[PDB]
Amino acid sequence: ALDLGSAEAKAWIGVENPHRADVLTELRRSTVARVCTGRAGPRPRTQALLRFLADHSRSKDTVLKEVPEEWVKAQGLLEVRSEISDKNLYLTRPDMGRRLCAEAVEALKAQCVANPDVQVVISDGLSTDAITVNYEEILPPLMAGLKQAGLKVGTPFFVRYGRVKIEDQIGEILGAKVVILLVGERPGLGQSESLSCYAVYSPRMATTVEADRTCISNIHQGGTPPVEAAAVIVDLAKRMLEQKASGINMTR
Amino acid sequence: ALDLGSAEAKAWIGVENPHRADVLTELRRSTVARVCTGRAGPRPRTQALLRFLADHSRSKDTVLKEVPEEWVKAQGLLEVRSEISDKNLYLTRPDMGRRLCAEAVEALKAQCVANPDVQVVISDGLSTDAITVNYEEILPPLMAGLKQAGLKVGTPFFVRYGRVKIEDQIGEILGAKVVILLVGERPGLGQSESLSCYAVYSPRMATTVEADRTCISNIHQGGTPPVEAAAVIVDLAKRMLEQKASGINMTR
Amino acid sequence: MKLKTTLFGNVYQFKDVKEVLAKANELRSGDVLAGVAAASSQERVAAKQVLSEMTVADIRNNPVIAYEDDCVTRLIQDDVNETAYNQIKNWSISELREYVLSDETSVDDIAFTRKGLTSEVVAAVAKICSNADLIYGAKKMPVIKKANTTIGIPGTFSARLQPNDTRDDVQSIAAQIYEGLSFGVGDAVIGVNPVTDDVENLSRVLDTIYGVIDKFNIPTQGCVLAHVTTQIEAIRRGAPGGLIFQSICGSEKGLKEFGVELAMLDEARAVGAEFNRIAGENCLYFETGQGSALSAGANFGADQVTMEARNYGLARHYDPFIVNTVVGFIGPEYLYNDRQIIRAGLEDHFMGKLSGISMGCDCCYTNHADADQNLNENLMILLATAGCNYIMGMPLGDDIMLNYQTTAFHDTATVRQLLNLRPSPEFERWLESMGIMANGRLTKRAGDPSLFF
Amino acid sequence: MKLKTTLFGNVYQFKDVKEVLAKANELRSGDVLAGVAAASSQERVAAKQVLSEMTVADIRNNPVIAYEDDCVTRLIQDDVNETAYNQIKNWSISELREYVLSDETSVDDIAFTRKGLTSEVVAAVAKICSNADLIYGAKKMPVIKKANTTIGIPGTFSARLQPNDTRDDVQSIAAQIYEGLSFGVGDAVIGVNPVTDDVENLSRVLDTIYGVIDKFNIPTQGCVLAHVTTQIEAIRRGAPGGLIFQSICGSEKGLKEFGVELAMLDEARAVGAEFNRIAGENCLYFETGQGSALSAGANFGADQVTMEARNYGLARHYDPFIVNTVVGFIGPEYLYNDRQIIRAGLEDHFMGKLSGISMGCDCCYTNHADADQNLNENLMILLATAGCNYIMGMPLGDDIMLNYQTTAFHDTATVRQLLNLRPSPEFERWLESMGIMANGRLTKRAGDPSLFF
Ligand code: B12
Ligand code: B12
Repeated sequence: ALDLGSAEAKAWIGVENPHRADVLTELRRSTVARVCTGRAGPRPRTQALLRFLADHSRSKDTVLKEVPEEWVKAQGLLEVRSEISDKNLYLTRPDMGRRLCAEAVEALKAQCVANPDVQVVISDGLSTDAITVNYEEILPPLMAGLKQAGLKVGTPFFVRYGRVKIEDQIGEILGAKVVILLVGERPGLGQSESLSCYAVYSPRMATTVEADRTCISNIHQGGTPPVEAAAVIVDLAKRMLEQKASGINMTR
Repeated sequence: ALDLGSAEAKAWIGVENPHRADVLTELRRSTVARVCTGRAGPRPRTQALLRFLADHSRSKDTVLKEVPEEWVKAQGLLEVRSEISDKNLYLTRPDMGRRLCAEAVEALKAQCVANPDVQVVISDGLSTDAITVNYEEILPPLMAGLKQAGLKVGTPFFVRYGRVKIEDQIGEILGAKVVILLVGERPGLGQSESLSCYAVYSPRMATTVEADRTCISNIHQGGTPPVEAAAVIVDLAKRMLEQKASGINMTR
Repeated sequence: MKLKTTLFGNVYQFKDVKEVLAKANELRSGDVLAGVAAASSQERVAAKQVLSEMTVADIRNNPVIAYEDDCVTRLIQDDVNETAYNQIKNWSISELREYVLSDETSVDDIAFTRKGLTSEVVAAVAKICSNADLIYGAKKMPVIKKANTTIGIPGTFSARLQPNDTRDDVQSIAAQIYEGLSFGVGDAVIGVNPVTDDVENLSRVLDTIYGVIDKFNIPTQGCVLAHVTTQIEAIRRGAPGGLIFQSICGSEKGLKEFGVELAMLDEARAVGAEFNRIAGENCLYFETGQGSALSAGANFGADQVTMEARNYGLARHYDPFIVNTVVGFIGPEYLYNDRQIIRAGLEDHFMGKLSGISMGCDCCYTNHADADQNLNENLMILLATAGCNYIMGMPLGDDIMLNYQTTAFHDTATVRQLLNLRPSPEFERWLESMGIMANGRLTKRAGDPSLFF
Repeated sequence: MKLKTTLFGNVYQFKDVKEVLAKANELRSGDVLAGVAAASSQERVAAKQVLSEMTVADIRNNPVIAYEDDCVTRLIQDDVNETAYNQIKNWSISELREYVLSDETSVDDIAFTRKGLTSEVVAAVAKICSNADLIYGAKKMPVIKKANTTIGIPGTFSARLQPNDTRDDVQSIAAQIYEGLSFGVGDAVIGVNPVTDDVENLSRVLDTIYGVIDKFNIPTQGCVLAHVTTQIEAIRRGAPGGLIFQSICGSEKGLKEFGVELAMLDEARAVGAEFNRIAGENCLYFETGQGSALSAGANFGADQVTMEARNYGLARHYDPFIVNTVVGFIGPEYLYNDRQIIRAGLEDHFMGKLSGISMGCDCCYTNHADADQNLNENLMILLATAGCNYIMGMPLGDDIMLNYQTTAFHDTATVRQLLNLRPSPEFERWLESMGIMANGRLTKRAGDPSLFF
């Protein structure tokens, strides 16, 4: 008997007559990728196909699912929308996710601090798990590190249904010199808590291209740990204000 | 300078360097199958593909076309209904389309005649165009034919969203000795006006199989003409009542 | 056996083998309509794992309609080689999948092993196979039969000439025949569905087909696809017998719906041996398809994939020259879309080949289903790579009379020249002598029915 | 020219060539999102007919972004052989389609003819092709290039090894490489997408790839798929150069979004010539895909198929070793489901082969699109019959880091053994010497990375 979501199922070696079986364990240890599962002819083995299919059913569910509106409230965040109403419309209309709705603009002017040096924005994006799991490890050392021997920090807020070009509008309205977006990148098959940072110096909707952004991706416990990633993003924000550039316009 | 729906596009011969081009014309004339269009390598010629795709666009529209209910009123027909509400539900539930809804049973027991020798039912089924184009040519000489030199004729009515196994419930409710159903089959590519007749001697929902039915199919102007096909069905209904049998149970 | 498993901490319990067989299916429209489909993707995978852990003996000893109550079940059970079965009875379906797919398993290995299968076990293997599993699995299980042509040899690819007409008009039938032959279609059979089911119409349509066959000395066979009783009568009364056809279903109730008894098919074999113009030892032709048992009320709570496998166990008893599924012939109620019609096509062909029948496919759709001609061309090519024995051929694939779209004459010539496949060797030789084919390829003069005049 | 046809008695009027090109497309979610799609099937077919009546001149003289405004348009227009163009300029697109598909049109015929084409004309042919048209047409248009392997010879099939990791951990990269080679993947390239665009990190990844290459004397290429500027920097400072990669887009504004100037790609050619460990004359690697220009706001009212053709016209100028589209890499906003992803994959490959580049495909999908692994397996086999130059390989197709699903290592071995295709002849030689392959087939001891130890 086997749970396909178990650690034993993940550790399985399916190569049937190994050349060197002690090497096979060390190779399976080194990797999260589905190495060492063997074959039937040129086809996947049955257990490997079954665990693939199980992980896909679970990965499909991480797409649809949404953060509680009260989780954001109990985190002490402003919640604000894009132009998108719901999760079904989010997936088909990227253009609407790159724009704040009319009430979101007015809330940002009402309730957020004007002309910050560094603005931190959190969005669910395409993975709710990415921002739900990682938050308490990334965000408090991010807000401390920008303050502690640093400068004028913005008040952090949540955008529901955000895609990354929305941070150009956020930088324009708030007058922000640096805009940091932490956002859920699209879910992988066995893993859905991967976070990315997108950061841009002094953005403008008319002129800013994607290459002007710096990306820090794969933030999670299987990637770069969210604790030590916060120190990377603080260092990046410091450098961005120093040389007055982001992305491909940065040195070294 | 070509309409793809035109007679010229229908008659087009596309064979490049023909052995005998006068034979090709007669072969094209002999059939409404899409012969003699030639090839490019092993693939269809462009115009033959275009005329295919044009006809398919027209064909898809015919499947979800419906009668006006006021057309059904103007034919002098009772409209009665299956369990299905919409055309989208008809296409996905066969099982609801072969038994009547709860107000349809009470309509048939109040308004239609009891224990006929012959009982004629019309349904749109899968093609509305099949019973709209053909009706004036089918129904008058059929309903005259069963009375004029015959015996006891039933009162004809319309079933919306009907599939052919609904005529077993119609035969049990009305006590009918022969139950004829004229119904739209699947629309083809080039043509959507093909009518079928399905007919049982003395049907019963528990007992009767599909082989107990006689089928006569492809009733339109390009098959068997609806006037002379009406003479075929009356002769078939006479032969049903004589030997007390239909379908595979019939002689010769 | 286990009828339960744990997936992601959740216990998934199933009532019987029949429910496990049903719910392990890839999603299709007819399984939902039968009320037998999985409720979620997780339960589908759980059903797949329970099925894979179930043994060959588990599924053999639980057929979906009982032995006492069903002549098709009896026929399938009684045809089992018990020595082949006893070798494999304690294999899991997982192990049987991996056995079929293995490059160390030869055609002769499967030749004996498949004799210990029943149809339900054949279905169970297909349910835990991916699309590429179904294609590669079928490809390494060739089935070869012989009428006046040999079909199913690896490296070959055949086609039914289907010259149907609204009136059974013999000029329109002949026109479509001359067209098909000019593309190299007709090595499987020249096969007409008639509009009228009577002897003198059957004989006249058979005279038209064999008029062309005899004039040009074509190595092939003719068929008129009426009810088997009418064919037998026509051939007895002296019409040319080629192949003898019957549509079949995977239960006794389904056969009774079709108006067929098993003794009719026994009579068909005996009438073939007395009368028919066939050089080889195979002369029967069956058509099948997912949904037919469901339509008849004759699936008995089983899914349409298991029911369709039982068609192949039935067909195998009679050792036919050809069988094809008719994959999207009925409509969207049973298979809704491109991906459902592809998946069913690959399932049906794999299951046929595993049952040891000469399996082809009518790659087709209807106009009230969510599909187009690009689907037909997708599916025909995938199935050709799986070593599908034959497809249909009609002028651009438009059936003017059965009101659906199948594959073009063009499409067989396309597949052959794309994949370097040949016709039936007897028929290829005829095509080369007519100047229609050289080295597997259509000549300049090909594609032109005027060549015969 | 005519912007106008009558279909079933109704006039269908279009504004410009751009609108005709857009609406002639098969339905996809990207064209609807762009606002450029046909309103119905009737208007789609009307757009197809209007397009097919237009000449090569009509569409060449109307590029979707103007000559003076766009450096990619200038590159495409200035690369035209005008003598080849003047031969074919008065051909209709109908006639050009039938010319491509013709068995009397040889590889040498298309070799001159394609030099008279622009990308918009290449797109125009693809729009009036069926799925089987796209597959057959692409197959009779082989494109052969050479690095340390030769790719694109008919009868062969190559694969990129894609050994990606969340941390660029050199043991996890190596483990995936040893897995991939044991299935015979990597004759196209061993190509890592890195987490950090960084010279120290790039060199360490490249040292790991070429550690395995130099140890076992493998005839293949290494690549690290960072931005082209950081690749060039790392190779200049003395990291092993194999293939040099850039993602490209079909407009100047699209290139600006990616941070790419044309002179970077010139520099990549010159750096490759000075530094790279490549025996043959091709050393560049591009990736493309439908939706990218639309995402960048850089499609300028044009559909994503026409934009993707312009990628290939850009790519052709630099005569790269390999190009692949990344067909379902982005998600459902541009291509929603199985049917759309298949159609786009067949379109992109046909257009690449027609433009005369070494065209492969990442047969792939995302977890927020309506798609599964059976689609990857459907598409990889269809494209392999089309003579697709290469696909990707990952362990069961699971990217742990780019968060999508491509084809397995299994899948390349399946395709090869299904269709009797070989690797690159140099890489096949190496596989045979390693005991991994005999006669095209994986040996018993293949599929096992412990063989290398
Ligand atoms: C999907 C994807 C793309 C898509 C873009 C998606 C779209 N247009 O809708 C395409 C195929 C276009 C693409 C292209 C490139 N990408 Co990319 N991409 C990804 C991927 C897999 C998903 C990112 C995601 O989920 N975003 C979250 C969603 C919610 O945001 P979104 O608004 O819907 O999408 C935006 C961003 O994804 C952004 N984006 C995508 N890639 C990149 C790369 C950089 C450097 C930047 C600044 C932005 C950016 O473009 C979209 C704007 O509409 C990640 C890998 C990962 N695990 O995250 C890599 C990844 C972010 N990309 C990468 C790279 C290098 C590239 C290229 C520069 C490749 C090259 N060498 O030329 C190009 C150019 C990007 C550009 N300047 O526009 C690297 C970034 C490395 C880094 N630390 O800076 C990553 C991390 C993958 C890797 N190789 O490690 N990519
Ligand atoms: C789809 C179809 C089937 C499907 C039925 C499933 C279904 N849901 O319809 C399948 C694949 C099972 C099938 C099988 C056969 N069919 Co059929 N079928 C068709 C088709 C293409 C559609 C008819 C239609 O659209 N009906 C209208 C819709 C609205 O009704 P429905 O409730 O959805 O469908 C019912 C009827 O179609 C009925 N039915 C289907 N076929 C037949 C055949 C006969 C003789 C009878 C009495 C009833 C019948 O079964 C369904 C009840 O659930 C027609 C071709 C045409 N020209 O129309 C042939 C057609 C009706 N069938 C034909 C034949 C001969 C057969 C077979 C007997 C083949 C054989 N020779 O063994 C078998 C057995 C059928 C049986 N006796 O039960 C002939 C009938 C000839 C005649 N006048 O007697 C036709 C006309 C085609 C032809 N060859 O010319 N078929």
